[PDB]
Amino acid sequence: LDPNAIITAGALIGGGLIMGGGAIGAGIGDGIAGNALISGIARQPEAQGRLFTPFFITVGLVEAAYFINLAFMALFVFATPGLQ
Amino acid sequence: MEVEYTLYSFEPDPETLFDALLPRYIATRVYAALLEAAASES
Repeated sequence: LDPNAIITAGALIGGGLIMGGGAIGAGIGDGIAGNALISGIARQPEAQGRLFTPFFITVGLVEAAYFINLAFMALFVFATPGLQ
Repeated sequence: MEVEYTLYSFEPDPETLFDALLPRYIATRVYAALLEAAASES
């Protein structure tokens, strides 16, 4: 029963969990913001230029977290804390 | 009434607004007829 085997198993499980959670969050947030943008453009085409400014803000808040996940996720698998 | 042949935001819904507007349209046309008849009488 090698310890590093358990280390890697736990790290990979945690990384998979973070990646799945980040994917869920990014997908839902992007979909919701896109729904808002599509409805806004449908009501008035002129607003298409304007709505990008707030819409692109929201994605930035959302994607950031997702891209943070990947980052922190990369920490667990590639350089697992506590690994010997 | 016969029918003759950006997107507006109707609230609460187009149908309720139409139903409320039709009687007021008829009253407006009656009032216009009354005014024009009074002018003709004068």
